[PDB]
Amino acid sequence: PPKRLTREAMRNYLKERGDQTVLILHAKVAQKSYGNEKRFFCPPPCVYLMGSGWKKKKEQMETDGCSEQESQPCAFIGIGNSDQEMQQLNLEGKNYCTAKTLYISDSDKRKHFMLSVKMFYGNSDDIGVFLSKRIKVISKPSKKKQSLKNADLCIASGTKVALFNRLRSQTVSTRYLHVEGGNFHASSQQWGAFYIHLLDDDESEGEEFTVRDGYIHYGQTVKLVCSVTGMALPRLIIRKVDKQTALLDADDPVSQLHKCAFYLKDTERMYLCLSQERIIQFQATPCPKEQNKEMINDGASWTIISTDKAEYTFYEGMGPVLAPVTPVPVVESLQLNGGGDVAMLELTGQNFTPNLRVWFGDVEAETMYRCGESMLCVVPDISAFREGWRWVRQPVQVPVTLVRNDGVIYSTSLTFTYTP
Amino acid sequence: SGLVKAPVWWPMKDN
DNA sequence: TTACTGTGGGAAAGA
DNA sequence: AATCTTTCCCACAGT
Repeated sequence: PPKRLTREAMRNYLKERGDQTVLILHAKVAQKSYGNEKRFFCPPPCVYLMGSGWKKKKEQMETDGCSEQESQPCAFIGIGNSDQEMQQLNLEGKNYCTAKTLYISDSDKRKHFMLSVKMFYGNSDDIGVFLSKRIKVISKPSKKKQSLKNADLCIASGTKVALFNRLRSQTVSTRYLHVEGGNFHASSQQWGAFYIHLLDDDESEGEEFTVRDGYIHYGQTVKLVCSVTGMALPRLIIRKVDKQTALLDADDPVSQLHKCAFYLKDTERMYLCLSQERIIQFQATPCPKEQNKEMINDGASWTIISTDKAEYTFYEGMGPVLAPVTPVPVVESLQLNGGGDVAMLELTGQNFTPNLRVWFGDVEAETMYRCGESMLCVVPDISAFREGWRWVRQPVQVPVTLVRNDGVIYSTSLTFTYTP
Repeated sequence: SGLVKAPVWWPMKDN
């Protein structure tokens, strides 16, 4: 029998912020299969179960009577939705797992799609169905020049990419750029998401740099920063690859699934190359009859692909619930109205429902639903956080949380700060 | 638009 | 040590 | 005209 969240329960949650997070890490595009072929999604989508809440829930379930088998979360992956072919992910003893065998056939007429993650515990108690960000179906990558008109295939400076290498048309040889143990390596099992930043040509080397806006073009100076570790490679010039060559005179916009070359800016034709698991510096041999072409190593060719991440955070504030936790509301940003009648806060995001309430700390706010991507609420008086405060004395920072009618808490990682 | 602070991992040569 | 099957990449044909 | 989309097939490694 469902229950509303109480200030005591809210207070208790805020004491130990034990949330259960689901991350779906994937590519923004996908190449389609045809004649019974299975052109697997590369890089493989990855489901990570993050947060202190997973252990807290394993503990809760096991004390109630569940075995380790029963308390173990289960995940299944698929596309939205086909004829229900869902692959089991194995997270047994792992905080994450990759979807190594996913593909999309010509039979699917959808121009776009989302991955769906069905989740439940061993005992079959539901968690819910988590959606990836929008994925664009692609016939194959553009062999000739690209236009900014279809920017859905272009690479915007400041967005994230995956970079992989494959030898002799073999799925077995697939190694991905990735940082672990303080180093950049080429993993056959993990993959990194690197921000690709555009720098002006005049820009100097070093730890600090100025990023520029716009679409990435061959010949431009880029900077690749791992979105987890925070490590970068030295300045690189992204270059087109014809076959075993690197074209210098090319200045076309860099597109999805194209083969690239990373010339280490200010070096004697040195490129970012792979040798087994190692990331090295390999020197290109220049073409005898062409000043605009350099022969590069087979491990110096990298397929570039735009990546995205879906993040869902929930907590059983009033204990286990009947209804799934999904669709988990996501808050993109907060804004004041301001600055009109009374202080209003505007929430921009997705998966908002009429049955959600905004909370500032342990204080519930008058909440007004607008649509699934917009919500309005009234900022409570400062006196609701500090007894008898006739005005805001000194700054107070309070968490903004979305709470559901049945007790589920969805934290935002956003706060509201009162100032005089 | 914007500044980024990211330590540089130098890829090495061989021999 | 083979023949059978299957990703993946390139080029060719068709929309 | 030049593009994308579908088909086709070989290479090279699992069964």
